[PDB]
Amino acid sequence: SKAYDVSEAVALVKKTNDATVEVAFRLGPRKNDQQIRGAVVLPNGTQRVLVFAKGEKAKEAEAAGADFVGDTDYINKIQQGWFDFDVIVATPDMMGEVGKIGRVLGPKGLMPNPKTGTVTFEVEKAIGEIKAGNIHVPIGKVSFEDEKLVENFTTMYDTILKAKPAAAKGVYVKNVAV
Amino acid sequence: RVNITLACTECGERNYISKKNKRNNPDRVEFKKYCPRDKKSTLHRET
Amino acid sequence: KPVVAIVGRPNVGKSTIFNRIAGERISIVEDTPGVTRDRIYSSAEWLNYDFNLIDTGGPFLTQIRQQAEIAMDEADVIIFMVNGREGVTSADEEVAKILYRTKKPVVLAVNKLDNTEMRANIYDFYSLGFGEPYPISGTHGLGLGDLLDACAEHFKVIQFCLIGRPNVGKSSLVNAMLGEERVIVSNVAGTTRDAVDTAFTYNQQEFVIVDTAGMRKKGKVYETTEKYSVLRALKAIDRSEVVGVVLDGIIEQDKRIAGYAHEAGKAVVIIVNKWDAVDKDESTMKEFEQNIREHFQFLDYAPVLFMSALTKKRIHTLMPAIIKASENHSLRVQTNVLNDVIMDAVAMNPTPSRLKIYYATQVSVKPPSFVVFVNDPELMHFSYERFLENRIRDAFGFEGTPIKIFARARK
RNA sequence: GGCACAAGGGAGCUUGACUGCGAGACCUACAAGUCGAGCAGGGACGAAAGUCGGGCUUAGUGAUCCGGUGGUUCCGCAUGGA
RNA sequence: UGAUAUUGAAUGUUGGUACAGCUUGUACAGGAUAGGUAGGAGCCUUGGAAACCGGAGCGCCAGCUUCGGUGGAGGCAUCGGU
RNA sequence: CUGGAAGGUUAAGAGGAGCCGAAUUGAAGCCCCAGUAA
Ligand SMILES: Nc1nc2c(ncn2[C@@H]2O[C@H](COP(=O)(O)OP(=O)(O)NP(=O)(O)O)[C@@H](O)[C@H]2O)c(=O)[nH]1
Ligand SMILES: Nc1nc2c(ncn2[C@@H]2O[C@H](COP(=O)(O)OP(=O)(O)NP(=O)(O)O)[C@@H](O)[C@H]2O)c(=O)[nH]1
Repeated sequence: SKAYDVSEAVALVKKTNDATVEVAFRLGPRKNDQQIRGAVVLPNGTQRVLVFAKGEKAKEAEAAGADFVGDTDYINKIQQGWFDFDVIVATPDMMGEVGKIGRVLGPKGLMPNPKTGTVTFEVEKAIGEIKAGNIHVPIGKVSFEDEKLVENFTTMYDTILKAKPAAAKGVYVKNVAV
Repeated sequence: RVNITLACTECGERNYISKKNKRNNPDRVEFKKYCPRDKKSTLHRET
Repeated sequence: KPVVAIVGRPNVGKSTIFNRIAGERISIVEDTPGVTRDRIYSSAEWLNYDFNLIDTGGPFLTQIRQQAEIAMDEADVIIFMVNGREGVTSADEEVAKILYRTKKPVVLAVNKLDNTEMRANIYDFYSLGFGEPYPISGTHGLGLGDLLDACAEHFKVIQFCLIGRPNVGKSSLVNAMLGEERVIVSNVAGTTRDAVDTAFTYNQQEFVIVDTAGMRKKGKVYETTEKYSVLRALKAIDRSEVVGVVLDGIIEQDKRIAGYAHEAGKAVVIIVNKWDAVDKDESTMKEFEQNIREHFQFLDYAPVLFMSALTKKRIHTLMPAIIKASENHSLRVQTNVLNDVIMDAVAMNPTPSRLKIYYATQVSVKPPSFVVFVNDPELMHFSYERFLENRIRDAFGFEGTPIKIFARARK
């Protein structure tokens, strides 16, 4: 019945366990025009990112920490197989070509789309930062200390609010479930 | 006879408008001429 | 022949596309509420191929959506429009749920992309798990070639109209005629929005009925271009030759509604509805019979018919009435016989400074029309013109149709 | 008003049957309105130079105040955006 | 010719809101045949957990959701993918 | 014009088998009841 505080819930989701502390947030479609879906680099913070870099952009992609780049087309290797691993990003030139292949990325949630900051010319800066109207966000672990998830939820809430959606009218906040 | 518009393939916009007979040519024809935007001639098809 | 249908959500350029395929009958505005409210048919042409087209809609929402499901099944291939600018919405999956259980072919389309730079952002549209999206634009004719082929891949008489004022029962009238649920009926005025075609055969004879959603007062039409729908009624009148008028068992606008039809040179028939509502006993019909005769005198040839949609009485007599008006509206006469009687009229009325009559002949047969060769075109009097009119309408039938009369000079 | 050097026929694909653009006839009231010089960009059997079409004018009513939809290195009333 | 302030007092008839608590989504899988967000970090236990027999809602008229004492520290097994 | 459903038809069809049309459904209208004559 009682709404706890932020300084209490970080110390208490220690006790709700090495598990991962995640946050749900009910948003306030009618408002799809100014919907609230997104990604931001995190403060208090293993992935396997595979890139689709084209041209010279592969040359800076092999030194940042990526596992496999490609031989400029391995979607034929993606056809009939392809246990995908963690994250797929791309570049704004071959995205259309990969896209015209079908929904091998539709119901699997890895389709490159430049609304998320994942399809850009800065592939070296993109590898290094990734490593019904609702958003899910993993802010961290159980084993993090009490001062880590406070900055993590603060950064994510300031990101949500920094993004005060248009048609701001009416309540924006409905629920925080830590 | 009916009226027909031609569409660019490379550039991708309507450029030429003309007329053809349905019966004599029941299929879609490949016309080849200039697309001004491309600064270069490209194939055209009708919609 | 193959039948194609388009479904979707409010604001997806559907009616717009349908119009761009062929014609502009479909009403087009910019707002959430104003959408096509029911099925409508047409014809198309794409190579040897010649399929049709079914247009659907996005208060009362259950009915139209149900009507859309009716279309859904009896269709051959499915066109599923969706917007491109704002990505994926809740309503998209909502409709996708029924599409998944709809064991029919699906071709997806993406609108609102009218420039090359906007052609992208299609990868995101891979959720449906359907085939390849093909962009299209409404303002411009972009990307339609790929779409049509996408459809062609799976691809293998008289007309009369009914008009009136809103909230009279005109929609109930039609559906009952066919005996089929075809158009939406509601107790609120102006439920229907735009004209709907319906083709059917009666007694080895095919017919085409049309609705016009009723019309309010001419000063009463101040809305978000709902005149844009009113004009569609006007075009419909031009399309067909016979008009039936429906009054509920009299207001001057009903006379004004009959105004456009009479001047149009189109046969017009008087019909009443809801006869069950009023008292129904001996000699009741006379009161209305002379009231309409007294009110309406600039028309006389219109026969009077009685029907009640709810109880479905006398509805059979309505159709035949229409056929009789037809040939009357398309009938020529022997010029010898016509001029044979013109003089008898002048013999009995030798008081036309004096007009002279020499000749009269039928020219326009589409609508009973003729021309008289007189000495002085100015010397006439409209009453005398009204005199020669009745005489001819009494020599022969010419009933249920108007007559236009012309008077050329001697020359 | 043509005598084939403008009614046959492989290829040359093919409505440049185009995007830029301009000296004279007109009617000469002009506006308007029309018809035909002259030229960069490859764009052709093309090789020597031939290309803005169905070889008499005869049309898609007036093509417009017909824009309400769209690209904007143009303005934006105190400074940013709208 | 319908709304709204004068316009106040109690009966029952109901509604609409919100707030809790309980319950609901059988589907082409998975001990059957369930809506948008993590592959565990098992429960011993209990109208049966094998079989075992009530109760609706029901049923997708299939066969389930738990209120759930016999066998019962036995049981399915977090666990996999018509 | 008035009821009371009986007598069937169901009506173009909606549907269609063989070969244009099976079966099978299908409002009215025909008193199929008189009173009524406006
Ligand atoms: N910018 C832009 N606007 C478009 C395009 N196509 C349609 N629209 C706009 O979208 C409006 C909605 O289209 P409309 O056909 O009226 O939709 P509707 O009649 O409600 N039927 P439905 O909602 O199912 O599509 C149009 O009035 C037009 O202004 C397009 O390609 N680009
Ligand atoms: N009692 C009675 N009611 C009728 C009759 N015909 C129609 N109605 C009712 O009168 C209302 C009018 O419905 P509707 O057919 O939409 O009339 P409309 O509005 O004039 N047609 P539209 O919707 O196209 O504008 C409905 O509630 C209908 O049930 C009739 O003969 N008798």
